[PDB]
Amino acid sequence: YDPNEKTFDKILVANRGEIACRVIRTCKKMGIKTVAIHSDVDASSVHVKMADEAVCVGPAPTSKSYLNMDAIMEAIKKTRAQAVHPGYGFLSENKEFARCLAAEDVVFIGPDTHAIQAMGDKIESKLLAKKAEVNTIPGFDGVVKDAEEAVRIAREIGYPVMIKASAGGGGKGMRIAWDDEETRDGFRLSSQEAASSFGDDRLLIEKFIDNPRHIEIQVLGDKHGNALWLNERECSIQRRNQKVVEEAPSIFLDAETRRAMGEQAVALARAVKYSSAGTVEFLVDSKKNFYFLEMNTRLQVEHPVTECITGLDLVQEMIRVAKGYPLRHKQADIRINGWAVECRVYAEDPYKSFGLPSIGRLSQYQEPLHLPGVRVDSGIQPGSDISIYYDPMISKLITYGSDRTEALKRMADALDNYVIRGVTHNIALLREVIINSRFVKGDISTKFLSDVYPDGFKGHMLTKSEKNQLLAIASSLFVAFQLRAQHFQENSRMPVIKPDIANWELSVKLHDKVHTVVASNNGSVFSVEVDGSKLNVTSTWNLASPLLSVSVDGTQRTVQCLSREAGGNMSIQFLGTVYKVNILTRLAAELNKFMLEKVTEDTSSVLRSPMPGVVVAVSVKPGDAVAEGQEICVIEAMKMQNSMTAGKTGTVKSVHCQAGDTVGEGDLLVELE
Amino acid sequence: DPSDRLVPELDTIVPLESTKAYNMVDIIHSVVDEREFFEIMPNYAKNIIVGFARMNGRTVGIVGNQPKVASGCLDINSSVKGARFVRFCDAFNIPLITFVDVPGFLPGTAQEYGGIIRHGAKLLYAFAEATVPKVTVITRKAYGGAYDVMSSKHLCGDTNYAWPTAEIAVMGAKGAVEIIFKGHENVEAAQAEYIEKFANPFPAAVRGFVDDIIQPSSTRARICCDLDVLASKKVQRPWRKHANIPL
Amino acid sequence: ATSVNERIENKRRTALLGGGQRRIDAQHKRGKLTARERISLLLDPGSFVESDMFVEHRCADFGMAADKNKFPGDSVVTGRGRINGRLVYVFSQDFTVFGGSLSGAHAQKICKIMDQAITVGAPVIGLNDSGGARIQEGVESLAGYADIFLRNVTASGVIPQISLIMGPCAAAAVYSPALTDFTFMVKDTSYLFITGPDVVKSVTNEDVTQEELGGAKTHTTMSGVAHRAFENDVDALCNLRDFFNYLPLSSQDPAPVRECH
Ligand SMILES: CCC(=O)SCCNC(=O)CCNC(=O)[C@H](O)C(C)(C)COP(=O)(O)OP(=O)(O)OC[C@H]1O[C@@H](n2cnc3c(N)ncnc32)[C@H](O)[C@@H]1OP(=O)(O)O
Ligand SMILES: Nc1ncnc2c1ncn2[C@@H]1O[C@H](COP(=O)(O)OP(=O)(O)OP(=O)(O)O)[C@@H](O)[C@H]1O
Ligand SMILES: [Mg+2]
Repeated sequence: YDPNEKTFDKILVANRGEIACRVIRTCKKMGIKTVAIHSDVDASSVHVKMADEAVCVGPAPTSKSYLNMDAIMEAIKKTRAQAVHPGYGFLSENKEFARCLAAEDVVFIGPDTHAIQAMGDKIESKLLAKKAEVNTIPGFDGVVKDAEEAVRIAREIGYPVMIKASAGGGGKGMRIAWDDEETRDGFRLSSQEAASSFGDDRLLIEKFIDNPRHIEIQVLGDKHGNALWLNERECSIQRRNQKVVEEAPSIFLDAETRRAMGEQAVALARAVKYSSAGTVEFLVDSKKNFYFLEMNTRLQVEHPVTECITGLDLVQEMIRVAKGYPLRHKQADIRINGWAVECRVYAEDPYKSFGLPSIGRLSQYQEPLHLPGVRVDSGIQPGSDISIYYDPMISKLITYGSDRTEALKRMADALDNYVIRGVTHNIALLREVIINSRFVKGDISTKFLSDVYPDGFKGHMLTKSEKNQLLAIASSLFVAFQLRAQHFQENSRMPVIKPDIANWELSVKLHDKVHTVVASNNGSVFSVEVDGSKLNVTSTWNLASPLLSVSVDGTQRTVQCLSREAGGNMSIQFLGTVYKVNILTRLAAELNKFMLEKVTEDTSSVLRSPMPGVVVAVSVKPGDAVAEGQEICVIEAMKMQNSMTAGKTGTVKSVHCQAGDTVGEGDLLVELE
Repeated sequence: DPSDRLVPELDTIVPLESTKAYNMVDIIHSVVDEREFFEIMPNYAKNIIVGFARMNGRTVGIVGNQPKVASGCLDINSSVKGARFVRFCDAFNIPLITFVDVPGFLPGTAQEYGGIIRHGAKLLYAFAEATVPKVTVITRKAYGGAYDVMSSKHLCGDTNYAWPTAEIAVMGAKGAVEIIFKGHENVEAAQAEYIEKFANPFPAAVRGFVDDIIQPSSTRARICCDLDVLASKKVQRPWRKHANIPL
Repeated sequence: ATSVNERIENKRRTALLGGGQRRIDAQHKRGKLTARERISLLLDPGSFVESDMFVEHRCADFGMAADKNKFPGDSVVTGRGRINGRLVYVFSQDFTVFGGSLSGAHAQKICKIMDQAITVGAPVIGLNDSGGARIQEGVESLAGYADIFLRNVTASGVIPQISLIMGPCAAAAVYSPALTDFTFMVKDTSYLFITGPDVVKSVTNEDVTQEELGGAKTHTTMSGVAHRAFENDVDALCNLRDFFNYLPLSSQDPAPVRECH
């Protein structure tokens, strides 16, 4: 960060989200004026406020706002933008975009067009890698065009076969087969889906390495040919072939393999004439054999984690390289300083398909920035709306420490002290992963989510001691609320006689079991008796703060009381997982034994439209059975869409709420059986 | 729960265009202590919201317009739902907080034949007769006589605020244009000049009908301050056995 | 030149004539009297004392400051009088001037009369012939309505309040008659609806005219807003005098006692 060094005066960020905030931060530190593009929806986003000035691009959709090169170029021309940073995604690898920039005067902060087109296509990337005398996955050179050719390739390369659609990415267009019949049917399905997804229709057979470790080498190149490999990183933890948990210092890999992979990456970068920052992904088998897989020609999403170990600012180096300065660092200077771990916080339900993109507006948002060794890359502020047009990103949480154990402990504490209210996040999945025995030991692969959780994510399985602690904390919170309810101010007309109850006898119904708890108070210390076990719970008992810290028998636990009702229901977050309990007094439970269960099947056979409007979406078809509270149709009125549902399991007799129908209020839409 | 807690999530809860609706219960939850709200009649006449909450530990009654249901328009059921709640809050010394976003009264022949005038006058009377502290915040639209009904400053209201998205007017800018400039019959710039000086809270602010144009994130704190100042409010009214409410 | 006296007399003759002879002819052709004729019929002969004859509106927008838009009195005649010897306060809305739309000065005059009535302890009788709220006046007009509203709620149970709708009434000009104790209407000429029929067609899409949407028949048979409907203006005013004979002048006074035979 040398102010004397005269780099570009103005930079335009051609991306949205946390990456825009990152670029704006490093530009403000390094001194460059920054102009930020934004759509109409994100007119109040974080990066707009962070930027010196902003220029709207247009409509909400990404294909029309950030993918519109003409709007980008007119924004550049109007504001006298000197440099541009595309971040990752959108026009990061756009050839015609960079052509227009080189046409007018505009410099591109990134690699040249030749490297972009060389590494864009997978087949030619593999061909160059073969020319680069680097280790590659076993496969047939060329594009498979017929099923017989595919099964023959399966013959020579072995039964483990993977079809990959050329170009594109994001865990799409890849099918795994093990048999010749599997080879051919995967081939025909891949050929069918390539046009729908990518349109290249070019298909590649490759050998599938068993339980690969997805290592990555960050590479920094300048215009003078100096290529540096900045350590490594591991991204084995994936779902839907997408990275979720990301470790900067690889634990499986050792110094010799690190040096070999770095040398190979530098050699290939020199072969491609890559004169910017990028990454090279490698797959390492059990026998420490690494095979090339793709080279990213953009700023990697998980760049920050290695920034914790190297101590370098990658974006600043990219800007300096774009200026033309030679690299100010040598191969010897870079070192592994500590340990760093990253978790990508998404707005998706981890209980369904390991993350289902959700939407909503954040009523509460607090990052755990006060905890030691915590960095939070986020483009989220309280009130931000999670839309369907954008990647459902929330943030990226990074912890650094002396060693792996300290970093994992700091990640656990940060995740426990992280407040998100308004959507469904995957914090529970992250915390449950980081405390797994296999992850701590280091025996991880690309199938960690699948093999560890074959049935899918189910939450934290709490043990007997943890169950006792949870019950004690819940009972103490209940008694604290009851005691706070008695602190009225003095009336002086009808004096209040505070009850002198000494012990509270409660029934707590966690999951399905019912536990008898006896609680007593002696000030700030609650003595709890759960099924024989005796515990002490102490805290400040601040009932209004979102985060409550309680010490139970010495062990310190941070919990959040998400929901509380007068009926006894309490939804409380413990160790990442949200548990539902029902605390009643003993007499209340004894009397509740008489209350009869209300069956909630309902009928809702004749369901009516809420308000008059056009039905945008129909989730049912005649002859299709529905469930209780199952979505029926989404109708817009005053361009406000409401998704009205059914009430009981019943086959649809007829859908009167077809798409485009302007059904009025209280009109028959779907008949149930 | 601190009485000066900020609520930044309200800074953009109101959509900038006037066609989308929003949930005002979200604003109510954001403002009140511990986000705890006891709603009264939550399934009947859902275009108005009434309930009990606490501010700085003191019980408060809350009335608001729901732009989700019927676009926030007032009708018979909502008026009679709000009137008696306001009367009960007044009778037992409970401060009132009002959130105002109402385009007017629901039109139709059924409303006219049901006696919408009497039931609207019920709510107007209920707000006018209140002698307890009253705080009002306008989030967007306040059009026509509805603005008079929903706890105006002119009904002996104590403190009134307006969000930067507020709009106080006799009617919508469009119909006002066709009714004022009917003769000119050329509105291409007339509408532009009308909406540039009247389609904003300035006409109400410069006449002192609202005490301030506050930011949404500073709502709760402001209200708390008022509830600490207006606790000792006392007014005197002419003697009567009882008043003849339009029951 | 002593032009002050001639100015005073010209202002008097302009106020007494409302807003023009042609508009008075149009009003009479509709079958409706003017405000001053209504007051003359309602009150005892030679007992009307008028207040705020020269008050003018302060609006200076949309060409409302021109001399052609300066009518003294401002579409309302307010004052006090006596019925059968008993004091009463009265206001009558003039449909001639800007269609009887209520501006700031209109509200000030009405509130002034109501304040004197609440101070002395005498009833208020109001004849409504307003075409809504003066749009040019802006939010000021709205404010005025609210002021009147408040005083109504303040006067409920203290002094009797009577309303007679003798012409069209729309927008927010409907709440004040509803806040008063008794409401009467005139058949075939008086209307009462929050929203006009054109907007009803625009929004909820049905054909209805003013007569069955806000007419005296509708509001005296199937809505319960009005209490009685009278044949025409003269009959309405005579029956209003007869009815006013019944009520006391304030909640402090006991029930009136007449001579019995
Ligand atoms: C969302 C909130 C809302 O809905 S705001 C509603 C306010 N809009 C209005 O139009 C006020 C309601 N008034 C009316 O609907 C009509 O005037 C009613 C009451 C039906 C009268 O019927 P009608 O006998 O046909 O009137 P008219 O045309 O013969 O009289 C014409 C004179 O009256 C005037 N007038 C009328 N309304 C207004 C008004 N709102 N603001 C200002 N002036 C008004 C006209 O300017 C016209 O003036 P002039 O007396 O001829 O000089
Ligand atoms: N040859 C292979 N052997 C074993 N596993 C493989 C092989 N090719 C792909 N995979 C698996 O598929 C995942 C996706 O790989 P890859 O990086 O090619 O995907 P992508 O969707 O093209 O990525 P990107 O978004 O970076 O373009 C890898 O992380 C790995 O788990
Ligand atoms: Mg990849």
